Amino acid sequence: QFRFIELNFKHFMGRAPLDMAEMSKHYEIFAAGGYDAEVDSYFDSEEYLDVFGLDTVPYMRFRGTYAPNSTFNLQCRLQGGWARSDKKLPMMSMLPLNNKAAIMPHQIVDGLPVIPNSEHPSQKYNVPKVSREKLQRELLIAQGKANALQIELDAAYTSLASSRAFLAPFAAMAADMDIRPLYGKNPQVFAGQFLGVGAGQWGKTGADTVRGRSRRVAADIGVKEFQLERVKQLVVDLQRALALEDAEA
Amino acid sequence: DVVNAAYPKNIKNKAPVISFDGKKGVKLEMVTLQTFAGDDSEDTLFDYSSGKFMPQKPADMGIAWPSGDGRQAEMKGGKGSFNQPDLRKYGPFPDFLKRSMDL
Amino acid sequence: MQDAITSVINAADVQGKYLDANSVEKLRGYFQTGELRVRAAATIAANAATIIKEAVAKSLLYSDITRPGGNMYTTRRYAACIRDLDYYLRYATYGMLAGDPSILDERVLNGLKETYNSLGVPIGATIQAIQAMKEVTGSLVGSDAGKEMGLYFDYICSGLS
Amino acid sequence: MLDAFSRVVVNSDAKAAYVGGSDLQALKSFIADGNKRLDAVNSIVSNASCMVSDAVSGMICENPGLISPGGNCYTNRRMAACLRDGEIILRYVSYALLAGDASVLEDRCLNGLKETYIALGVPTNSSIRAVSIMKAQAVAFITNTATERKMSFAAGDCTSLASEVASYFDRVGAAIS
Amino acid sequence: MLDAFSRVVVNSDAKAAYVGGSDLQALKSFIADGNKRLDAVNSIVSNASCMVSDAVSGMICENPGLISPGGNCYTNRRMAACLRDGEIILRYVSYALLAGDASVLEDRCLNGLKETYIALGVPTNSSIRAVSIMKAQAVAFITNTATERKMSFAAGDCTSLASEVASYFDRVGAAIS
Amino acid sequence: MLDAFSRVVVNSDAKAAYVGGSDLQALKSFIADGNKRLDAVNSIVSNASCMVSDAVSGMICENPGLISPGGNCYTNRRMAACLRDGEIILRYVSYALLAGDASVLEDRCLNGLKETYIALGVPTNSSIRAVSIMKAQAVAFITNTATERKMSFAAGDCTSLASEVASYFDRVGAAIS
Amino acid sequence: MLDAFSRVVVNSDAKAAYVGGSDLQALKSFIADGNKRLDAVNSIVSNASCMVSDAVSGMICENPGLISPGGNCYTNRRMAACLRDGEIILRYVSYALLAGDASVLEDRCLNGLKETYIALGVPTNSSIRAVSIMKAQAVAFITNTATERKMSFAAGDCTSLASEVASYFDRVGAAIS
Amino acid sequence: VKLLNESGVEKLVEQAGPYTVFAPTDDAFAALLEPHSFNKLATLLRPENNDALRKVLMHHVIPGAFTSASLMDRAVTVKSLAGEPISIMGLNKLVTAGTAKVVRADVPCANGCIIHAVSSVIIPPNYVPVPQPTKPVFPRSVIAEIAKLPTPRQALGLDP
Ligand SMILES: *C(=C)C1=C(C)[C@@H](Cc2[nH]c(/C=C3N=C(/C=C4\NC(=O)[C@H](C)[C@H]4CC)C(C)=C\3CCC(=O)O)c(CCC(=O)O)c2C)NC1=O
Ligand SMILES: *C(=C)C1=C(C)[C@@H](Cc2[nH]c(/C=C3N=C(/C=C4\NC(=O)[C@H](C)[C@H]4CC)C(C)=C\3CCC(=O)O)c(CCC(=O)O)c2C)NC1=O
Ligand SMILES: *C(=C)C1=C(C)[C@@H](Cc2[nH]c(/C=C3N=C(/C=C4\NC(=O)[C@H](C)[C@H]4CC)C(C)=C\3CCC(=O)O)c(CCC(=O)O)c2C)NC1=O
Ligand SMILES: *[C@@H](C)[C@H]1/C(=C/C2=NC(=C\c3[nH]c(C[C@H]4NC(=O)C(C=C)=C4C)c(C)c3CCC(=O)O)/C(CCC(=O)O)=C2C)NC(=O)[C@@H]1C
Ligand SMILES: *[C@H](C)[C@H]1/C(=C/C2=NC(=C\c3[nH]c(C[C@H]4NC(=O)C(C=C)=C4C)c(C)c3CCC(=O)O)/C(CCC(=O)O)=C2C)NC(=O)[C@@H]1C
Ligand SMILES: *[C@H](C)[C@H]1/C(=C/C2=NC(=C\c3[nH]c(C[C@H]4NC(=O)C(C=C)=C4C)c(C)c3CCC(=O)O)/C(CCC(=O)O)=C2C)NC(=O)[C@@H]1C
Ligand SMILES: *[C@H](C)[C@H]1/C(=C/C2=NC(=C\c3[nH]c(C[C@H]4NC(=O)C(C=C)=C4C)c(C)c3CCC(=O)O)/C(CCC(=O)O)=C2C)NC(=O)[C@@H]1C
Ligand SMILES: *[C@H](C)[C@H]1/C(=C/C2=NC(=C\c3[nH]c(C[C@H]4NC(=O)C(C=C)=C4C)c(C)c3CCC(=O)O)/C(CCC(=O)O)=C2C)NC(=O)[C@@H]1C
Ligand SMILES: *[C@H](C)[C@H]1/C(=C/C2=NC(=C\c3[nH]c(C[C@H]4NC(=O)C(C=C)=C4C)c(C)c3CCC(=O)O)/C(CCC(=O)O)=C2C)NC(=O)[C@@H]1C
Ligand SMILES: C=CC1=C(C)[C@@H](Cc2[nH]c(/C=C3N=C(/C=C4\NC(=O)[C@H](C)[C@H]4CC)C(C)=C\3CCC(=O)O)c(CCC(=O)O)c2C)NC1=O
Ligand SMILES: C=CC1=C(C)[C@@H](Cc2[nH]c(/C=C3N=C(/C=C4\NC(=O)[C@H](C)[C@H]4CC)C(C)=C\3CCC(=O)O)c(CCC(=O)O)c2C)NC1=O
Ligand SMILES: C=CC1=C(C)[C@@H](Cc2[nH]c(/C=C3N=C(/C=C4\NC(=O)[C@H](C)[C@H]4CC)C(C)=C\3CCC(=O)O)c(CCC(=O)O)c2C)NC1=O
Ligand SMILES: CCC1=C(C)/C(=C/C2=NC(=C\c3[nH]c(/C=C4\NC(=O)[C@H](C)[C@H]4CC)c(C)c3CCC(=O)O)/C(CCC(=O)O)=C2C)NC1=O
Repeated sequence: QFRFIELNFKHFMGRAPLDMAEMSKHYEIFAAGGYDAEVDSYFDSEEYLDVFGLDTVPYMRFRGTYAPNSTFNLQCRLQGGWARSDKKLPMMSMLPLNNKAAIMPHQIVDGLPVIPNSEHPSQKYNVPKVSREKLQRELLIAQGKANALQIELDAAYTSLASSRAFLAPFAAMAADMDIRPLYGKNPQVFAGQFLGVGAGQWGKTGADTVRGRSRRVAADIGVKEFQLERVKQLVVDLQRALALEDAEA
Repeated sequence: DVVNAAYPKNIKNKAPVISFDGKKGVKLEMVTLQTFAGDDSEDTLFDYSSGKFMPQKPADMGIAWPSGDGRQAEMKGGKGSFNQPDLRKYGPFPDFLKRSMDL
Repeated sequence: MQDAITSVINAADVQGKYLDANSVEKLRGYFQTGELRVRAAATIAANAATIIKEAVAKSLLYSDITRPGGNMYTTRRYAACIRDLDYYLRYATYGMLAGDPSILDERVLNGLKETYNSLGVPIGATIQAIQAMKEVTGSLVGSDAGKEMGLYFDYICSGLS
Repeated sequence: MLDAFSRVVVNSDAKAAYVGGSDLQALKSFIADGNKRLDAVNSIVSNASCMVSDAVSGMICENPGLISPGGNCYTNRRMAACLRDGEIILRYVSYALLAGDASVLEDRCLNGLKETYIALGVPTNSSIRAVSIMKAQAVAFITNTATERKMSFAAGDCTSLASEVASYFDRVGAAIS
Repeated sequence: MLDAFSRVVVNSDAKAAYVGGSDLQALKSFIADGNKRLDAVNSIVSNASCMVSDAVSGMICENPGLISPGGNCYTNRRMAACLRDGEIILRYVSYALLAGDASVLEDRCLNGLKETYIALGVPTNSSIRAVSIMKAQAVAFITNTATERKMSFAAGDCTSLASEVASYFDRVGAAIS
Repeated sequence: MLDAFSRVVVNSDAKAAYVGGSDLQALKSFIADGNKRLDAVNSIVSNASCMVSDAVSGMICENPGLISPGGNCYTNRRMAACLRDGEIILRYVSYALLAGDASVLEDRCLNGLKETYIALGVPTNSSIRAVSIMKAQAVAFITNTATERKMSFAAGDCTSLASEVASYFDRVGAAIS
Repeated sequence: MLDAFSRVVVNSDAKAAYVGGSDLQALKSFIADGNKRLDAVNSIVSNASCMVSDAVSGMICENPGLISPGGNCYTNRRMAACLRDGEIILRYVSYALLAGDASVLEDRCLNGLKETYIALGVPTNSSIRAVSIMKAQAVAFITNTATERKMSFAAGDCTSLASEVASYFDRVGAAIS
Repeated sequence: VKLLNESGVEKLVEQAGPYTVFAPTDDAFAALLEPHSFNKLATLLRPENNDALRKVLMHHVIPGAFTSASLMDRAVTVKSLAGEPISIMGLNKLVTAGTAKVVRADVPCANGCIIHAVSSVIIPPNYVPVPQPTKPVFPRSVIAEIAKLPTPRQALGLDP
């Protein structure tokens, strides 16, 4: 019965339960009139006809705004993977909706549709078939390599905060000076190359052409933090195989 | 070697954990009960490295310098025709660090 | 101080051998890349000041060695850096032409890490200054030429470590 | 959701007690300063479009890797969904400033937000220093000390409303940490 | 009602299988000397962690070369794997003591073990040394003749079940020989 | 003690934030249970001044010939040295519990210990009793099942940390047997 | 025993010289700050009975095995002796801060105290922790930054006398280590 | 040497200045499991607290070359390269550095530097241990705090 109320939000509305209050309403609609009263609660709703209307087949909805945030993680847990059926799966949503069991981040990646470009493309198929003891060792290290990389990214943020306080007596002291250039602003003066910028000198980004003590420690942050992001997914697909090391076990 | 098909993927499942909770029924569970693990292997499945990397230095060739003239350590393939051998030996020396054949 | 074609005239020769097919096989491999190395050393000579200006602004300014108390504070100390980084970009150019890193440890690496510890120069920031300098050098000379010039930068970074 | 008066009822419901006379002394001083609370959320909602563009584009000033290729604020679908998310956080902070209690922020916005951002590939450290620019913007708009826009208020002291909306913003950064 | 155990054990389904009240007296009438036998497995599994950490260590206390560098109870993953294997045989003896048959202990836990321990290089004489300690404990816990502990039981005799738990432990040592 | 985890360096002029070439992967993955481990070493070393006096007097009251004249703990030089060897063993177990491997135990403490005691005439059959009391003492603290002292903790499980520290105490006792 | 005057006597006796004008400036500056030193001892003596109960009980709440049976603060004779040697050590430090040289601290207080505490079986780890709570009080009383008792002193500086009494308690803690 | 290499302090004692290191043998580090000293030092085992680890290791470096023969019944203090004073006291051939109780007398080093082996780890004087990582807690309600603030009519005794 607990699995039957789960799928009716997915098969008919195309989402999860928003919270435990909306899910416990539908056990009272079943308690009043049974199956066909509970089934007609979705098709006779204003949320149905404002989205699907009378003409569209229902689908799993990926909108943007999600008035509980925890219902986004639950709909990716419920509808996850293109080749996955609902036959003989266990019940998934009572313990996320009561904040008992957190949804693991690899179970949301199975629910999301696949983009072409990631920053860190996944090793979902590129993990080798090693044992449970080496794979657990493989996953723990990925979390371990997020912990020392986090506390040297925090040391980079304290150096950015120290670099701005170093120059803040002069950054505000030059903010009420009259700095008039010789060219570049009005078009009646010959500026040459600096009508805009000339011939390839804009850069790959635009912020790399700006010099300064706080721009130079910021590029240290982006090389220290992109690495952290890529390692976060390495503990995701180490964990996810763990789900299939255990779920099939 | 994995000869363990006789121990299948229901391996360390540990059926007989039994909790009586009074005078009432046994209450048999199925808990796997993992160890104080650690699974010690080297060279795991991914890189786990940030750029912060220049650790590589060559091997010590003795007193010469590294990568130092070990044309004694390097291969080579020919000898010549009129080479004739030596009487005294004074056996194998080191790398004669300074001054390579092109001093 | 040996180049490629002069390291094979030690190995084919310190044991007293001749130049067989294997010794000439590597020599032909060096002559094939002879055209690539000169153009690599060409542009590096042109953009010597620009490369060093790009490396320091991309890596070691940004971190309180540049500020007071840091290892690079005074103008004499700052000026010693770009003088110091010029040798790494220059001697790496020599290794890229000679095709053999023997000149680096002969004239750069020996007594180098033992000297920075005396002065108290941070070896950690130095390697970053060379890694960033290696990154911009791959911009100019291209990919494979950057692979060649980059192969001697980390040789300096390895031994200097 | 709860507000400031539903919060004191569920404390009194825990002991099955009536809301008496001594705890009505503090509720009457909440409603006496209720005109400063409406005068404070009006200084945030009036400035709310420039608050999430000073903050998201100030997050890029401290991280150029977001606008590098592959980055999180790189393409136009990804910058639009970050400027969307920065004003959802400003919307639920202003709800809890209006309601007097942070219960609508903790379960409708901040619950499950961290592991949402792991799964999409969002850098959570860049969100913490994005919502901390909006924290410093809000406490400059409450206390009328922004440098480019001054508003016209009556005379007095709104420092307790400034550190109540500051504590709603370091409750966000404790959830995505 | 014995199949619902077996369903949990052999059929790998339902996990707890926790016998209620009216299902209990049908089991006690079905199992001969059931009030002694349900005290017999209660005297084992309430002292389960105390019996393992003797029996793994008492193997090392008589054979000290296993924790030498080069021995098999060196390298802490291998020392913990010996303690899990000592815990598994202690459990699966007690299900054979509960169900009254060595059939479920043989196929699930014991078939192929002799080929397993010679495939990993496990010294198979010391495993008989380890289970002889667990053979010596379980006759002492059932008869309430344990040294530092004594249990409060209903009075009587349990020597017939103590011989029955002697006939389960040597079947392990007859298999891994 | 301070080698038992791996911290991270973030400032300049370090030589390890840039050129160090390695985060310690086997020690970056031991803070992944590290709050549970640091509470477990905090159970022992906040009771180690009571653990060594209970264990040494445990073997005196179980074998009264050691405080006999002619016994090995009669003189005040010998009674002070027997209390010193129990604390030093209990610290190096608490190294190996903290570091997670028994390499530091078998290098500084256990290497050349059986040859020491048979050269000094120290009885080895009584000395392993004093370690095995501390084996039974340390599992009561980590599982928090000690009788006359409990400690406040966070809610959870600490098996296979009491079972880890039982794997070091017999490793002491078999190296001196 | 010696003091701050007779220390530079026996240093000038070693060079066989007279106490000339280059060494009287070490003494005439010492007497010019003589009123500061007498105001520095009076912060200790006026709180001498409550500092020893502040420090021995702080050793107990950090190391609770001393009050367990088998400990070393268990009985009333053992507790009152531990309140005795907290203040006997404080008696000689207050002499050595008054005299200006640690000769009285290293010939009466520390005159074989490490040989005493071994032969008494006193845990030396807990006594280094006591002594040092009295060090952390004395640098708060001399600098008048104790959190709960302020004494009225004329303004100025006592960082020299605070660092002098911090070197007398470390000397005690170096020798009973 | 391993803590120096990780913590970045090892660059400092690479320098040519005449130092007097009081490097503790690892039995001293192994002796850090005192119920007392584990309170104030265990928190450094966390991987983010490299900050205090430099400040506790830098207390062992003394500017100058103080050999034990130079401490013939002399008590002289000095501050470290950490920044806080330490009292080296040599009397009765028992040279002390705070709570050191030096084991091995001296080791001659490269730049005229000396190395003494100590029995324990010297903690700096005004060093407070870093607190454990905690939970950022936020006020459950807003009306439990307006009720927690005394009004002006309360401060004058006009009300209870
Ligand atoms: C790079 C080019 C770049 C930055 C760096 C970053 C600068 C920055 N600014 C703040 C603070 C504010 N932004 C504010 C917003 C506005 N000011 C206005 O008056 C209008 C209404 C509005 C814009 C539409 C405000 C009010 C502040 C507060 C300061 C003040 O008192 O004026 C920060 C926050 C500091 C922190 O991290 O805590 C930063 C870094 N913006 C860039 O574009
Ligand atoms: C003499 C005949 C004799 C003793 C002396 C005494 C020593 C002893 N104690 C145990 C078992 C434990 N000892 C423990 C230690 C302590 N308990 C405390 O509360 C304080 C902190 C500390 C002593 C200062 C603990 C926790 C145990 C475990 C049992 C329990 O929970 O109490 C033994 C071993 C006995 C065994 O393993 O069965 C010995 C020898 N006992 C004596 O008989
Ligand atoms: C137990 C867990 C525990 C304690 C008991 C307590 C003991 C303690 N106190 C300090 C610091 C000081 N102790 C002082 C002593 C006293 N205060 C007084 O004014 C009188 C003389 C006496 C009490 C009768 C003083 C003056 C200080 C300095 C600060 C101040 O202004 O009070 C310590 C050392 C610091 C520390 O490690 O906490 C200890 C152990 N603290 C406990 O944790
Ligand atoms: C702190 C945030 C400010 C500040 C606040 C004050 N506002 C005061 C009075 C006030 N504000 C409003 C308008 C407000 N009420 C509404 O109904 C709406 C929108 C529909 C808004 C924006 C009113 C009506 C009042 C007057 C109430 C009254 O005087 O009775 C005020 C005066 C004292 C008080 O009301 O308690 C203060 C201090 N002023 C500041 O200086 C900072 C910047
Ligand atoms: C053998 C190991 C023991 C022993 C066993 C006996 N127990 C007897 C009666 C009895 N046993 C239990 C516990 C057991 N029965 C249950 O139903 C459950 C679970 C719900 C358990 C754990 C109970 C409750 C009783 C009844 C006691 C009473 O009436 O108060 C018993 C008597 C004969 C019999 O009933 O079979 C024996 C011999 N006694 C021993 O002497 C050894 C050490
Ligand atoms: C311990 C007292 C022994 C000893 C034990 C070791 N066993 C190791 C691995 C292992 N053992 C089993 C059989 C056991 N596990 C089960 O799940 C069940 C039944 C339910 C039983 C009886 C298995 C399946 C395995 C794992 C084999 C595999 O994964 O392929 C082991 C580890 C070997 C290693 O990692 O090098 C040890 C050390 N060895 C001893 O020295 C004493 C005598
Ligand atoms: C007490 C539970 C024992 C016992 C202890 C005695 N040990 C004696 C001397 C001794 N013990 C050790 C080993 C200890 N020192 C270490 O440094 C380490 C590990 C790092 C350990 C485990 C050594 C090296 C020595 C000799 C030097 C010394 O005196 O410390 C001893 C004195 C013997 C004598 O002087 O006649 C005793 C009494 N002996 C016992 O009977 C119980 C079982
Ligand atoms: C308390 C903070 C300690 C601790 C102290 C105990 N001391 C015991 C006896 C005792 N204490 C001293 C120290 C003291 N007396 C002096 O004359 C001097 C300086 C010259 C000092 C520092 C001495 C010498 C003695 C032996 C005296 C005697 O008992 O005749 C004692 C009781 C032992 C007993 O009654 O036999 C205790 C408990 N013990 C602790 O646990 C903390 C660390
Ligand atoms: C095992 C013997 C205990 C037990 C352990 C748990 N501790 C848990 C969390 C926890 N413990 C500490 C203190 C510890 N961490 C440190 O960094 C230091 C010293 C500097 C110490 C002593 C902290 C700070 C935390 C985190 C608090 C929190 O976030 O809740 C814990 C839960 C987390 C986990 O399992 O990983 C457990 C189970 N608890 C027990 O019941 C047994 C007896
Ligand atoms: C209830 C509250 C609530 C929220 C807080 C947001 C949370 C949120 N953000 C995104 C989605 C996203 N969020 C970001 C955000 C960022 N990348 C960055 O550079 C910054 C650090 C950061 C914010 C400025 C991006 C870039 C996406 C789109 C992912 C992509 O297509 O690349 C999604 C997935 C939406 C979808 O695609 O359907 C959700 C649920 N939504 C909510 O309903
Ligand atoms: C949970 C609490 C609990 C215990 C601690 C043990 C205690 C215990 N140990 C043994 C019995 C034993 N116990 C051990 C274990 C050890 N002996 C040694 O040599 C070392 C001191 C130690 C390993 C460290 C051994 C080796 C035997 C004897 C087994 C044999 O007959 O060979 C017996 C059986 C005696 C009898 O049945 O009458 C008992 C009750 N049992 C328990 O129920
Ligand atoms: C018979 C007993 C006896 C004493 C108790 C002292 C009493 C005493 N203290 C000071 C005087 C002083 N005492 C201090 C000391 C301090 N002030 C501070 O702010 C610090 C907290 C603390 C440092 C330890 C200072 C700074 C002076 C004044 C300067 C000086 O005398 O050198 C003076 C000189 C000024 C005066 O006349 O009051 C005297 C007599 N001398 C004695 O003969
Ligand atoms: C105490 C002696 C001393 C000096 C002088 C010093 C200068 C110094 N000037 C710098 C940058 C800079 N300096 C300027 C300066 C100027 N632009 C102009 O148009 C003007 C002509 C001129 C100032 C009057 C600029 C624009 C930068 C940043 C350059 C860049 O970002 O590429 C930097 C790099 C960033 C930093 O760490 O601050 C240093 C170290 N350091 C020292 O230790």
